[PDB]
Amino acid sequence: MAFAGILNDADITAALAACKAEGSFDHKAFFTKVGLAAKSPADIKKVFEIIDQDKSDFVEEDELKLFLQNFSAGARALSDAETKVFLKAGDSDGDGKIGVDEFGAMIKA
Ligand SMILES: [Ca+2]
Ligand SMILES: [Ca+2]
Repeated sequence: MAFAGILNDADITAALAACKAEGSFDHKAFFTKVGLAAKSPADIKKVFEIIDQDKSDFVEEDELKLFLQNFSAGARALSDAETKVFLKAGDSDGDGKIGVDEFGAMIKA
C-alpha cells in the first residue's frame, strides 16, 4: 500500500490470502514469493522489528499474530496451525518465538 518497493504488497497479500486455510500453511512459500529470501542483513533487521511488532527486543507468538499488520496494513493474522508451522520454520529451539537468527534461517531455508 504505502510501503517500500523492497516488498511487493500484492505478493504479501497473495500468500497471506492463501495461508488463511488450515492445512494450507505454505509460509515458506510466502518468504520466497514476497522476495524476503532475497533480503540483505539491513533489510532483514527492519524485518526483525516486524516480528517484534511490540518492539520489545524479543519476538513472541503474540507478536507474530499482528506482526503481519506491521509488515503490511492489509495482512492476515496467523491461525493455530499457521502460526505454528510458520514459527517452527525458524523456531528450532521450540520456544514459541522467532529468534531473529531462527528467522534468518527460516527465510533462507
Ligand atoms: Ca517483541
Ligand atoms: Ca525459538
